[PDB]
Formats: sequence, C-alpha cells, structure tokens
Amino acid sequence: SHRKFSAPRHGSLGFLPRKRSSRHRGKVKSFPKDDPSKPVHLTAFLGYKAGMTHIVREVDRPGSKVNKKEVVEAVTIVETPPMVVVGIVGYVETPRGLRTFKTVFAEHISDECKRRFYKNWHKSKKKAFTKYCKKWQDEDGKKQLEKDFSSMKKYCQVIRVIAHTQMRLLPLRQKKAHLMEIQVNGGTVAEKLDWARERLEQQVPVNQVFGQDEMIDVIGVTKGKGYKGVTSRWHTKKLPRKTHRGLRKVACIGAWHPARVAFSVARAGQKGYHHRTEINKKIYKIGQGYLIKDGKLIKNNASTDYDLSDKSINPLGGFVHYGEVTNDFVMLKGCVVGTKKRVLTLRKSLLVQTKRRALEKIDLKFIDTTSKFGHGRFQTMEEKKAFMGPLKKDRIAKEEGA
Amino acid sequence: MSKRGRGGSSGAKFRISLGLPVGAVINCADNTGAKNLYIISVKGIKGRLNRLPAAGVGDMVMATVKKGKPELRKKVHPAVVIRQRKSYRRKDGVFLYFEDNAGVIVNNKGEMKGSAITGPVAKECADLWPRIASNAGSIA
RNA sequence: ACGUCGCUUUUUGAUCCUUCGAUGUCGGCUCUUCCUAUCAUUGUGAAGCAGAAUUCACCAAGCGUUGGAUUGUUCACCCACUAAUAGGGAACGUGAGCUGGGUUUAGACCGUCGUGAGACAGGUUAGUUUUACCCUACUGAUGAUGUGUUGUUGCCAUGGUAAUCCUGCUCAGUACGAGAGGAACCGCAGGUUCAGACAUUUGGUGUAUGUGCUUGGCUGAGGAGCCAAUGGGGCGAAGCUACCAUCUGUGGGAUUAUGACUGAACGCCUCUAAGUCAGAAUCCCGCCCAGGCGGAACGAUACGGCAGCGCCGCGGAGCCU
RNA sequence: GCAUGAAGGAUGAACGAGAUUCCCACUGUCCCUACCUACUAUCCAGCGAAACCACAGCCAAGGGAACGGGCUUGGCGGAA
RNA sequence: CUCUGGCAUGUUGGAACAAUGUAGGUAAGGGAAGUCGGCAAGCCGGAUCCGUAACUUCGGGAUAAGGAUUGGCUCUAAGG
RNA sequence: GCGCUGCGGGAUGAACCGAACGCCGGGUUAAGGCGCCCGAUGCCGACGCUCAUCAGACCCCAGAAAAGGUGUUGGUUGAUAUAGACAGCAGGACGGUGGCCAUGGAAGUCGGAAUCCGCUAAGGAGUGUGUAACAACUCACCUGCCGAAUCAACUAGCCCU
RNA sequence: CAGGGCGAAGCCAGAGGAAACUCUGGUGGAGGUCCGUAGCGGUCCUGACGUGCAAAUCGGUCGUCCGACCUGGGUAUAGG
Ligand SMILES: COc1ccc(C[C@H]2NC[C@H](O)[C@H]2OC(C)=O)cc1
Ligand SMILES: [K+]
Ligand SMILES: [K+]
Ligand SMILES: [K+]
Ligand SMILES: [K+]
Ligand SMILES: [K+]
Ligand SMILES: [K+]
Ligand SMILES: [Mg+2]
Ligand SMILES: [Mg+2]
Ligand SMILES: [Mg+2]
Ligand SMILES: [Mg+2]
Ligand SMILES: [Mg+2]
Ligand SMILES: [Mg+2]
Ligand SMILES: [Mg+2]
Ligand SMILES: [Mg+2]
Ligand SMILES: [Mg+2]
Ligand SMILES: [Mg+2]
Ligand SMILES: [Mg+2]
Ligand SMILES: [Mg+2]
Ligand SMILES: [Mg+2]
Ligand SMILES: [Mg+2]
Ligand SMILES: [Mg+2]
Ligand SMILES: [Mg+2]
Ligand SMILES: [Mg+2]
Ligand SMILES: [Mg+2]
Ligand SMILES: [Mg+2]
Ligand SMILES: [Mg+2]
Ligand SMILES: [Mg+2]
Ligand SMILES: [Mg+2]
Ligand SMILES: [Mg+2]
Ligand SMILES: [Mg+2]
Ligand SMILES: [Mg+2]
Ligand SMILES: [Mg+2]
Ligand SMILES: [Mg+2]
Ligand SMILES: [Mg+2]
Ligand SMILES: [Mg+2]
Ligand SMILES: [Mg+2]
Ligand SMILES: [Mg+2]
Ligand SMILES: [Mg+2]
Ligand SMILES: [Mg+2]
Ligand SMILES: [Mg+2]
Ligand SMILES: [Mg+2]
Ligand SMILES: [Mg+2]
Ligand SMILES: [Mg+2]
Ligand SMILES: [Mg+2]
Ligand SMILES: [Mg+2]
Ligand SMILES: [Mg+2]
Ligand SMILES: [Mg+2]
Ligand SMILES: [Mg+2]
Ligand SMILES: [Mg+2]
Ligand SMILES: [Mg+2]
Ligand SMILES: [Mg+2]
Ligand SMILES: [Mg+2]
Ligand SMILES: [Mg+2]
Ligand SMILES: [Mg+2]
Ligand SMILES: [Mg+2]
Ligand SMILES: [Mg+2]
Ligand SMILES: [Mg+2]
Ligand SMILES: [Mg+2]
Ligand SMILES: [Mg+2]
Ligand SMILES: [Mg+2]
Ligand SMILES: [Mg+2]
Ligand SMILES: [Mg+2]
Ligand SMILES: [Mg+2]
Ligand SMILES: [Mg+2]
Ligand SMILES: [Mg+2]
Ligand SMILES: [Mg+2]
Ligand SMILES: [Mg+2]
Ligand SMILES: [Mg+2]
Ligand SMILES: [Mg+2]
Ligand SMILES: [Mg+2]
Ligand SMILES: [Mg+2]
Ligand SMILES: [Mg+2]
Ligand SMILES: [Mg+2]
Ligand SMILES: [Mg+2]
Ligand SMILES: [Mg+2]
Ligand SMILES: [Mg+2]
Ligand SMILES: [Mg+2]
Ligand SMILES: [Mg+2]
Ligand SMILES: [Mg+2]
Ligand SMILES: [Mg+2]
Ligand SMILES: [Mg+2]
Repeated sequence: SHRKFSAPRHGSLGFLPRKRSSRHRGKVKSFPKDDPSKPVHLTAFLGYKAGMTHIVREVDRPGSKVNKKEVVEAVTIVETPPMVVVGIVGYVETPRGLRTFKTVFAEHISDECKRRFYKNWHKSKKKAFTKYCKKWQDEDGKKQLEKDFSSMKKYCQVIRVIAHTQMRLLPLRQKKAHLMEIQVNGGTVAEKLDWARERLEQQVPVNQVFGQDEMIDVIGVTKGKGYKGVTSRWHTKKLPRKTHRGLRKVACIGAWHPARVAFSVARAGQKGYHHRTEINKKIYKIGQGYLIKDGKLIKNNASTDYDLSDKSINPLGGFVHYGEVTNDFVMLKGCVVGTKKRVLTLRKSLLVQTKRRALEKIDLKFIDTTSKFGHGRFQTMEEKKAFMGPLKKDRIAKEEGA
Repeated sequence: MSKRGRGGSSGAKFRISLGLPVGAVINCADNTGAKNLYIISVKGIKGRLNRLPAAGVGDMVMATVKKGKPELRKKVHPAVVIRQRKSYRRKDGVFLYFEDNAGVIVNNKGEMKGSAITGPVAKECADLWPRIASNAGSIA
C-alpha cells in the first residue's frame, strides 16, 4: 500500500556511486566552450586550499537590506603559485569522441614535474625524458618536432597545454608536482599553437588566468570520512530509542517485490572523498605573493584601501595544518571542497554571468587575521604587543641583552 | 518572506536561526493582560514530515494565552515574536540573542492589540512590522 | 431523470485452485519505488470567464502533498499552517527492520447465557516477539581483464542524474469595473522544501585527561602527586559537527496539448491531405557523478655481468602449436 | 439501565512495583541530530565450532498446481 | 579510600579506533510537539531552621506542598 | 480426451489441432508453416483494403462495449441537372392576414389544432435570429452571372475516437 | 535480621479549674509502623543474552526487611 505521508527522498541519486574518488587531483570534466573571437587564454588553474578567514565589505545591492551596508563574509584562501607549461597536447574530433592526436613536451623538465612520473623517486635513476629532450637539440629531432607542430596545426581542433605546479614554493611535505592539462581557448588553432609554444618552459601567474570579481568553478575531492552508516551518509531519520538490533539504520530497505534491493535505497558505506564540481564561487581578491623590493620584503597582501596595516594574509600563528602562504593566492567567497592542503582545480565558468550577484564589484574593507588556532584576539603581532605591553620573557630578553 | 499583505518592504528579511518551535511558551511583552503566549502554529510554514514549525523574531505566529486575563484565554491569537533566546547571526556578522523569548498579540493586519511594549524589540521584527516598532521602547 | 453500454480490483461478497512435516495476522513507525482516475505547480482549450475568484476539459506523475488533540486504530473528526494539504499499488509493500497499543493461549474481573463444567464479532486488566557467519540482491572495498613491462596524462561507450515552490517590491491601486474591489509580463529583493559541500565565524562535543577549583582517602608534613571503573565541577586547543553557523545549485534540442500559415480535397471554405510556423514543470541531451573483457597520445624500458633486451639483415636452418 | 442493584449494594481515611486522566517541575522522547569514553565488531598469532544443505543461486514478461533460480521468449552474462 | 591477609582481571595475546552495536555521558534554543502510553532518561534527594492543605476510621495525610541555610579559618558562650 | 501418453504444431502450457510410439535407412505427408532467429517462397505470385502521435498480425487463447468520424473504400434508396443543376458572387422573399382558439403580451416565429387562396419568377398561414408586442434581419422558394455533373439519407469493410 | 524516622500506653513537673477535668513541657518506647542495609523476593527497562555464563542467567531499577519474617538439618504425607 502507499506510504501514509509524502516525504522527499533522502539524498540525490545524481551523485552515485558514493565511492572513494579514483583520482586525488580534481578533474576538469568539461572545459568552457571555445569562442575563436576571444583572445587566446587558459581556462583553468591549480591551487591549494590553505584555510578560511572572514572579511568585511560594503555591499552595493540596490533594493537589498544590505545595500550600502557592511557585512561579514567568509572567504577561502587558495594558494596559487605560478604554473609552468611543460607540454602541448592536440586533440582531433572523431565520431567516437575526442582523441589525443599528438603530445609535444618542452626541452627542459624540472625535477618537480619529473617526480610525477615515478612511484619511488628515491630508488629511481630519474631517466624520464632524458632521451626525449635530445630531440630539441638534434637536427633530426628538430624536424620531427616541427612536423608534430604542423600536424597539430593541420588536424587538431582542441589544443591544451600541460602545466604543473611548483611544489617547492609551498609549505607542504609533498615535493611531487601535480600536472594537468589546461585547454587553450580563443583564437584559431594556429594561434593556439603559436601562443602555447612561447609559453613552453615559462611560468603562468594566476592573474593571467583569472580576474577580480569573476565567478569561477572549484573542482576537487571532498574530505574523506571513511565507512559511514545511513544516518550520516544519507541523513535518514533515526529510529526510536526502543529499537532492537540498533537504530542508526533504515527500517525497510525495500518491498517484497521486486525481490531485490534497489539501487535507490540508502545503504552504509564510504562517505566523503568524492569528486565534486561546485560552481559560481566568486573571486574576491587575487593576492600577490611575498616580494623583495629594494632590499625589503613586501608582504602586505592583506592590506585594503581602508585598513593600511602592513600584514599578510597569514593569520597570526599561521594557517592551521597548512603552513604559511607566501605565494600568490585567490580569495574565494564561501567554502570549497577538500581538506587543508588539498589541491583544487579552478575552472572558468561554463555559464554566461549576467546576474547582479555575478556582476558585483567587490571592494574589501578588512581581512581578519586573528589566530584560527584558538579564539584569535589580535589581528597582528604588533598590536598584541602594544595592547599587552612587555611580558616576563621580554624583560629577561632585554635583561640578558644589556 | 512569510508576511503576505500589501505594504511590505523592497528589502526582504534574511534567514535567521529559529529557536522557538510549536509548543514554545513565550512571555507576552504587551499590556493586554496576557502573561505568556503558547505557540500553536507559525505562519507561512509549509514544512516537511516530522519537522515542527518554528519561528524567529519577526515571525507572525498563532498563539493561545495560557495565563492572563480570562477573556484572552481559550482562543487563538495572532502574535509576533519580538525577542528570542536563540542566538542568530545578522548580516554584519553579529550573533545577537536576548534574555527572554517574547511576543505581542496583533491582528491579521499587523496592527497591535496592546499599546506599550515591555523590553526591547529586535531590529528584524521592527523593520518588518511598523506598528510594533512604533510602540517599541528600544530596538536591539 | 427514465433507460442503457462499459472499465477497475483501491471495498465487500462468491468460489476453494495453491499453502495445515507452518509463507509470522492488525495498526503505526522507517524507507524506496511505481500508477493516474491531477489537489497543487508548468503549458493550454471552454464558461452562465468585466476584474478577482471559481468551475469544466486537454498535454502532463517532473516535483510537492505538512504540524497536532481524541482513538490500537485503517477510517473518521476538529485545531492550524499551506501552492496544495489528491487518490491508490508493490504478498491488504515493508515483524531474522522495529514496536506490540489491538487481536489471539494460559491468571483475573463485570454483564448476559448455561443446572453445571463452561460460552460470549459484549466490556476490562496483566501477559517471553528467537537465528544470518550461507547464496543472491544492494552498498561500499580490493582485484581480474587490451596493449611486451611499467608509468604519466587523457577520451567517452554506457549506467546514474535534480532542483522545487512561495512571498514581498516594482508594474499599480494600473488595465478591468458604476463602485466595491482588483490582475499580469519584464525587472528587483528574499524565503520554503530538496541537493552537494564546508567549519572562518556562533553553537554542540571534549579523557589534548590541557589548565584552574574541589569532596573522601593515601604517600609523616610542606611541595608534588595518586586512588574513587572519566571522583565532581569551571573554562577549553585541535578534530568532528548543526538551517543551531556558513557557501553553491546551470544551458540546449525535437516536440505534446494547443494556437496558427499557405492550401487542396469540395470553383467556396478549411491548422492537414502534401507542405510550413509558434509551442510547455513532460521527453532527450548538456552541466554534474561513475568510467567497458573500450580505445588514444606520450615517457622510461633492466651491465662489468661480457649479462638481459630492442631493431635490421623477408640471414641460416630445424622444433613444438 | 442491550444486559446495574443489595453478604452483597453504597461509601471510605490509610496503604498499592495495581488500571486511568490532567497539571507543575524535568529532561535528546521528539524538532534534529552531533560528539566523546569503555568493550566489541575490524586486522593479526595461536585455537576453532554449529544451524543448515535435492541441485543450485542475475532479471522482465509468459505459461504453469492461478507469485520461477531452473522451463519459453527477451534483457544479458568475466576469475578470486 | 587505606592497613593485615590475598590476588593477577576471571579459558588468550598483539595492532588499529570504520560502520552497526552493548555500557556510560554531554548537548544551543524549545520542552512530550515523540509515543498506545513520559517507556527511557532526567528532575528531587542529606542535615538544620521555618512552614505544611483537602480529607480523615482523629491514629494519620506528612519528608504533604513551599522556603532558607550548608565550605575554610579565627573566636565567643554553654553543657562535666 | 487427460489421468495411464510420448511425438509434430499452438513461443510457452495435462486436456487444443495432427497423430498415438519396437530399433533404423529412403520416400511422402498431417496439422502447422516458409523475412531473420528457424527447415521452407531468394515465386520478377494474383486482385484489392488499410496509415494508426495506444496500427495490425491466426481455433482453444490469453483484452473490450454501447456510441461516434466531412478518413477512406465499396454498396443501397431517393432527388436535381445543358429548358442550366451543385458551389460561389447578387436581387426579390409579396396581399388577404395581425388565418382560428388561447394568452396581459402573442402581428409567421410561447402553446394547441387548421397548414387556403387572386398575384407572378417565387414568396410559406414560416427554417431560424429578434421584440413586451412590433419592427428588423434571415431561411425555404425563385431570378442574374456561371457551364458539368451534383445533392440527401442509409449501409458495412479497414482505420480512428 | 546495619543505621535512622514517627512517637501508643504508662510516668513526672508546672499552670488553670468549685469540680468534672483541661492545657503545657518532658519522660517512655508501642506497632503483621515508615526510610533503608544483609537476607528474602522479582516490578520495569517488554534493557543484556537469546547455537547464552545459564535447558531462566545478568545489569540497572525495584517489593519487603520484627514478622502471616528468612533459613540448615531431622521427621511426616506417594500417584487418581
Ligand atoms: C488469519 O490470518 C492468518 C492465518 C494463517 C496464517 C498462516 C498461514 N498463512 C499461509 C500459510 O498457509 C500459513 O503460514 C504459516 C507459516 O503457517 C497467517 C495469518
Ligand atoms: K504503506
Ligand atoms: K505546514
Ligand atoms: K497452512
Ligand atoms: K577538567
Ligand atoms: K501493587
Ligand atoms: K506526550
Ligand atoms: Mg502518496
Ligand atoms: Mg565531459
Ligand atoms: Mg525491545
Ligand atoms: Mg580554529
Ligand atoms: Mg511524525
Ligand atoms: Mg558585538
Ligand atoms: Mg443513470
Ligand atoms: Mg483458500
Ligand atoms: Mg518460517
Ligand atoms: Mg512449506
Ligand atoms: Mg518468510
Ligand atoms: Mg501514527
Ligand atoms: Mg490523463
Ligand atoms: Mg516521481
Ligand atoms: Mg492515542
Ligand atoms: Mg501486509
Ligand atoms: Mg507486515
Ligand atoms: Mg519478529
Ligand atoms: Mg521481512
Ligand atoms: Mg498486549
Ligand atoms: Mg486470557
Ligand atoms: Mg472476553
Ligand atoms: Mg471469540
Ligand atoms: Mg489488553
Ligand atoms: Mg506486569
Ligand atoms: Mg545482520
Ligand atoms: Mg567477521
Ligand atoms: Mg570546538
Ligand atoms: Mg599539598
Ligand atoms: Mg591503591
Ligand atoms: Mg563545556
Ligand atoms: Mg545547515
Ligand atoms: Mg523549442
Ligand atoms: Mg486557409
Ligand atoms: Mg497541429
Ligand atoms: Mg517549431
Ligand atoms: Mg438486571
Ligand atoms: Mg450481580
Ligand atoms: Mg459493605
Ligand atoms: Mg522473474
Ligand atoms: Mg501475482
Ligand atoms: Mg526455489
Ligand atoms: Mg522444455
Ligand atoms: Mg578487564
Ligand atoms: Mg590476563
Ligand atoms: Mg575461572
Ligand atoms: Mg560538557
Ligand atoms: Mg537541550
Ligand atoms: Mg539550555
Ligand atoms: Mg518548561
Ligand atoms: Mg502527543
Ligand atoms: Mg503523533
Ligand atoms: Mg521510569
Ligand atoms: Mg497527598
Ligand atoms: Mg491418480
Ligand atoms: Mg486409454
Ligand atoms: Mg495424447
Ligand atoms: Mg510441441
Ligand atoms: Mg500461444
Ligand atoms: Mg523418415
Ligand atoms: Mg496445411
Ligand atoms: Mg515458426
Ligand atoms: Mg532459412
Ligand atoms: Mg465508414
Ligand atoms: Mg482500436
Ligand atoms: Mg553497626
Ligand atoms: Mg516524645
Ligand atoms: Mg514493616
Ligand atoms: Mg517498608
Ligand atoms: Mg538480591
Ligand atoms: Mg526482553
Ligand atoms: Mg545476539
Ligand atoms: Mg527451615
Ligand atoms: Mg526451622
Ligand atoms: Mg497417575
């Protein structure tokens, strides 16, 4: 008989199976559609989730109760040191899909990128690309590479650059670089190859891929939770306390007929560590990395036009379980998938941004830098000393010194 | 936006944590002679299976007077929550909460049955109901 | 209306074919899926449709259909909210899922009946709810399986699929209407219900057994500690986590109903016959999740042993299959 | 008054692990679920049963003793 | 909790800290809206001083209900 | 007849259709079939009927009725027509009389019965709209333009609702 | 068969009264008395277990706990 009262189903069947992701790095399942009219440009970038703080900004939203009023908005800090282009890959449109036509790598490959090719770098001889690189010097190789570039020019319709992160600039134990293919949109295919050939072995900053006030998508692997019951995995109603045999369950996993458990019924298993693609994450700030100017170190990337404090995006005491953000970063509104230190794929929007929220221009007024390793009380090292004054350790240090 | 009548505001109330589910007995903060309001239903709630309708400041509810003047008892009144003890986040990041849960008896037009309000009235409630804000002593 | 033709198995009967070396009985609860004879929501046609509201009908099951008082209740009835609070199936779906209120063993009470033992679709009270480690199904987990080995980067066959409804503002107190009343599209700000995250912030947790306080005892005492199955309590990092905080949720195509164009059949007419157009919460795809006993491109390919290997010389024979 | 009623009728203070209704206080009973601890479960070394068992084990429809794992016609089927 | 006396954790040990359990605990705001039913849990709790209703077989009800106080230290007075 | 019975066909099936059975070869059939599964039409098969945005498709047998269609195909009974039909484009549609009764109103047109006559090409005791009644429009009937077939009812095949 | 609560009769003193008697304080220590151990029992979680530690057990919570109390041994009653 019919269920007495109507109720929505628990969970979405569009995210099945709820299995551990086959990949750790976020995968761009679809790149933005190519408009040859647009200038040649990359469509994606790789970043690392450092942590989250909150900001203060004035909202220009006519007709809203927060119009010309200041609000506090949580933001996520994604460390994005420049990526190095080490290869070009061409694709041909076939009646069976897109087929990898030809791959051409640059002459010089860093040990960061070369680590990606080895399960045990320590025990290896690091021979990868040692014979390939000679093609760029030998006369026979130079002609062969030029044949590849011309064939890619003549037959490929999709051109992508193979780029890798610089793990040496990040405060992580990992030194193996995450490599990914980034599609090159805009222009003709000939212009795509000319543009990509120049960028070979070069660095690409994040501000050449993304801009301020841009709605972008974040692709990555959610935080793993291990083996979970239906109550946590699918958020099914807990059974009464009197329930024998346990209550963190689903009572009826199906009718008598059909005589099989259906795929739509909530079951226990893996939760988290699922590949996901969240969209419309607005870029609030593209921060600059630490810079050395005429002898001194410039690190006031957390200063706004209204808070001229010389402080970095790093909270007092550093980002918890991540480290110190010294490279370029992107400040994204709201939260994103993944743990701290998780590599995130930043992709341009597949949609046309015309809503007022998407077209909003963000002007920051304050960036919170209080410690997140407890109840943060002071924005900077300086004002903590100014407020508290000298301590016992300070007296002893000045006593020992003089 | 549960409020359903002409005379509303271009700006719309943002979502607030609701701490007062049906069954909540809240104080009556006006001079009608009622001492408390017993919620029986929140206006605008569609809800789901098993979820008790719940209200926050600014929410019109239907309530019965459990103790107070006898002619106010044994009948259903439209009431508006003006104070709640559940802390709720404003858009400027302030987690505000009051000492008590309080309401005032009104009619369907939003006009207030009493004449004075004891204690402060939340800013969210005051903006949504002009008549209540008019009788308020302080707006928190 | 008088008549009359049907459909359904959501009632009850009729029957007794299956089950008595046993298919666990009512109801609820939980959960999934399905049907449409559509309550709402999308697109429409008709009115005794001025507007608003309402009624009838079509495409239509994508999505939603709630919180309680009494009752074991299915069913009822009322309170209240709502866009609406539609109707049904799945062994009267769902007891090694639960619960056990009812029914339906043994105790007992009352009324009626009986000489009695006892009986009672009359009422009442108390009354053990067993087993999965097997196969499959399902959920996750490893692995097998192309390509010599191995790795990196990818493609997409196919399977899944998701968003929903409301309110206020503007339009506008306008069209319409004598008046009362009273719309709509575009635009704007939000919210419900769902989905997928996340922990900066607020809240929850807390055996960092972190740091104070404290009872009884114990180490002669101070100091430092310990025991009391976490002694108790305050505050509490990290981590986890809550519409109890916060973020994000999307574009095409052919078309249905219908309304039409050109236009015969039928010198007229006609949306249809040939031809053509507009067209929607449906459908299909995209986005998104997985990734074939399915492919692709690219890298490196085994040494002091005289070893392992590749390629050529359509080099020489012979072998097994 | 279906079918109350007098050795049992009617009533009782006190008592009750007796049946019922309401109110206060109280709470995770619930909204709505989260986290923590112990012991398991989990993996390992040693040790090591039982129930049960025609043969077995993927479905849809069909027909059939009128609800099939096997039969028919399709969907399909890949070690451990 | 300790001494005398006794014992080696109740027929095993190691590693880990998933789900579901069994046992214990806490939970914002609400407060029985859960459920057949407040089942379970929670609230209360000792002592001192106050204050104690209906009813009653005058014995009770009664720790009714309700309220305050409570440590440490230094003293004062009293009771042989 | 099944039970007691296999075998060919009916996909499948106790009963249906053919046919009943020692172990085989050749030949031929029955019922039933011959696009492919799957033996056989791989015939230059014959004559039609039918288009389905739920087509239809073989005894038992495994889905449907009343009712309807200006789909189409036949067939039946009438009617008009080269003295001019049907369609279309235009004019007349008159007098008695506002026929009788009835009705407050009833003048063709609320109702019941009569439903006749000079006047022509025709005009009614009216097929409808319309009015309190009128009026008015309009229909049959008939004429101008036109130049070959056309109109009405019914019936039953497939298809559709 | 811990430790506590309530405080029957009897008794003492004081006060009032013409008397009958009354009032107040104390003493006393009764009861199939109350709270609650050991013991005895077995309410509820319809908790654990439910091929169990166990062919009825375990945990929390409970009933009673000077009496119609609990209990050893001896003895009597024997299948319609
Ligand atoms: C009146 O309601 C009921 C009457 C009988 C039964 C049991 C029977 N049903 C089918 C079987 O014959 C038998 O199942 C068993 C296990 O004995 C159940 C409910
Ligand atoms: K049901
Ligand atoms: K509701
Ligand atoms: K039976
Ligand atoms: K502590
Ligand atoms: K009792
Ligand atoms: K209750
Ligand atoms: Mg339903
Ligand atoms: Mg793709
Ligand atoms: Mg139970
Ligand atoms: Mg922190
Ligand atoms: Mg419920
Ligand atoms: Mg503040
Ligand atoms: Mg009838
Ligand atoms: Mg039967
Ligand atoms: Mg059985
Ligand atoms: Mg059986
Ligand atoms: Mg069974
Ligand atoms: Mg129920
Ligand atoms: Mg329909
Ligand atoms: Mg559906
Ligand atoms: Mg009930
Ligand atoms: Mg059933
Ligand atoms: Mg059942
Ligand atoms: Mg059972
Ligand atoms: Mg079952
Ligand atoms: Mg029972
Ligand atoms: Mg009985
Ligand atoms: Mg009985
Ligand atoms: Mg009976
Ligand atoms: Mg009973
Ligand atoms: Mg009992
Ligand atoms: Mg199990
Ligand atoms: Mg196991
Ligand atoms: Mg915390
Ligand atoms: Mg000390
Ligand atoms: Mg010790
Ligand atoms: Mg705390
Ligand atoms: Mg939330
Ligand atoms: Mg279209
Ligand atoms: Mg036309
Ligand atoms: Mg059409
Ligand atoms: Mg079109
Ligand atoms: Mg009698
Ligand atoms: Mg009697
Ligand atoms: Mg008596
Ligand atoms: Mg089947
Ligand atoms: Mg059946
Ligand atoms: Mg079987
Ligand atoms: Mg067979
Ligand atoms: Mg132990
Ligand atoms: Mg041991
Ligand atoms: Mg032992
Ligand atoms: Mg705590
Ligand atoms: Mg709480
Ligand atoms: Mg609280
Ligand atoms: Mg309360
Ligand atoms: Mg209830
Ligand atoms: Mg209920
Ligand atoms: Mg209890
Ligand atoms: Mg009492
Ligand atoms: Mg026989
Ligand atoms: Mg015979
Ligand atoms: Mg035969
Ligand atoms: Mg046969
Ligand atoms: Mg057949
Ligand atoms: Mg032969
Ligand atoms: Mg034949
Ligand atoms: Mg055949
Ligand atoms: Mg053949
Ligand atoms: Mg016909
Ligand atoms: Mg048909
Ligand atoms: Mg003693
Ligand atoms: Mg005494
Ligand atoms: Mg006693
Ligand atoms: Mg006692
Ligand atoms: Mg005992
Ligand atoms: Mg039990
Ligand atoms: Mg068990
Ligand atoms: Mg004895
Ligand atoms: Mg004795
Ligand atoms: Mg005998």
